[PDB]
Amino acid sequence: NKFQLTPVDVITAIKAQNAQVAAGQLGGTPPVKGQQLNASIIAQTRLT
Amino acid sequence: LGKKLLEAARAGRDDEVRILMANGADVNAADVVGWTPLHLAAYWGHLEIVEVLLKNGADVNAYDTLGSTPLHLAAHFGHLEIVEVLLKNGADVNAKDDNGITPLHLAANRGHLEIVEVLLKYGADVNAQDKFGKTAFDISINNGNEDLAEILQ
Amino acid sequence: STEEFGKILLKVNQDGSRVLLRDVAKIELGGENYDIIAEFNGQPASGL
Repeated sequence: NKFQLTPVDVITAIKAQNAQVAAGQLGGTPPVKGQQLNASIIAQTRLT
Repeated sequence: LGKKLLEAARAGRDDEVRILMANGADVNAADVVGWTPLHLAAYWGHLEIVEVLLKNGADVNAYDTLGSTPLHLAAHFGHLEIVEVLLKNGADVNAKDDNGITPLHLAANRGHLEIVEVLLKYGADVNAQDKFGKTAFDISINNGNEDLAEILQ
Repeated sequence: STEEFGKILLKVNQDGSRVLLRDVAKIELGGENYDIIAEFNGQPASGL
């Protein structure tokens, strides 16, 4: 209450900041020919 | 009486349609949505039944409960020969349905270039707007139909 | 069809000009994924 927050805000923040987020790949198919590197992009992963 | 003819026109039964009118069936009979035998023949693409129906005094400008005519249907579904026959027999080329949609709008939307030309030949208002202010040209631009866009200029 | 997807309306500008999907993207039929490419005796192919 001091910060005008509720459990709704707590839940929303946890769901946003403790999550697995899909990204993609560098040089993924279909590529520009001449691409020399293909690598997965890792974005947000769950807290620990 | 007319129900027999409405079905026979739909099924495309040339003989049946003749026999039913030799017996004096109403040629402007309407079904539950206001479609006449000429509507059905135009929709399903039965040119012979269209001709034989018009010869017997079919109302060529009949409109259904939403205001669409057989010319709307024939133009919409790419039935070139039926469009010509209808127009030859006095079909309102600028007929608007309840939405303000004309046969040119419908032909334009489906990219029936040949049918568009026939409609313009018979005096279709290229600047006619539907309820949303759209012309056949607006439709051709939105659809990206280059061939049609130039024909409308 | 690609034609129908291309004319998906994204927004209308204040001048009334329309932004369609084909104005921000190329629209084509293409593989669900592009990872597998097969050849039969050196010639392009598919298979099961």
